[PDB]
Amino acid sequence: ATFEIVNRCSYTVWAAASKGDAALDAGGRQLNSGESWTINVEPGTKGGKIWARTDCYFDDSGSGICKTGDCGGLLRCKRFGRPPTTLAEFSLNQYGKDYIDISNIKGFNVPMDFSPTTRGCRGVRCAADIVGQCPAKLKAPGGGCNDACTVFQTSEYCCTTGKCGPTEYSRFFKRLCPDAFSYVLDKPTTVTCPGSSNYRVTFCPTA
Repeated sequence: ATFEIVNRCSYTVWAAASKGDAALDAGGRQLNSGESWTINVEPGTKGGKIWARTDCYFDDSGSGICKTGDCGGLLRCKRFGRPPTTLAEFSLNQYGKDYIDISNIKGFNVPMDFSPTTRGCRGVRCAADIVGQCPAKLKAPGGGCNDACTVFQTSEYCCTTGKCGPTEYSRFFKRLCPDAFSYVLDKPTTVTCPGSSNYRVTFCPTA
């Protein structure tokens, strides 16, 4: 499957793509404002994620640091990123269908649109100014708006037992972005697409 990752932000982002235990394609790349990076994701990939990282520094060997979404200091991500990270999540060719969503469960750093480039389903978007409106206690000093589980580490926010409800914090993410997961047990906003669809992830789709 092809994913075109487009940076429409006015600032540079370092895109990342991983399935948690391995990189997807090269795993990461710098995208200056307006740049597009096309990756190939193997059919059948389950639990893949794409995210943006901000304010990165990398040396000649691809080792460094990012203020949001750092994946163990690598330019080329092999693992998931450090919150806060708005996430494009996908599972491909699962009994003939693809499943996509946007999640704020690990916080939000950059606005995103995640849409198919092929026929048969709608896209999802979370483009509200969550960082600007972020509740004081969730603001991340390095940038972004943390989820409550990251900040407070309680069974209720992290849904540790699988018995949690919405919270004042999850409702904030849900109010600004109804089409994104706001907590682990949120009413799913997953979209079913035809198996083997192709996609585009756009950072800052509106600004």
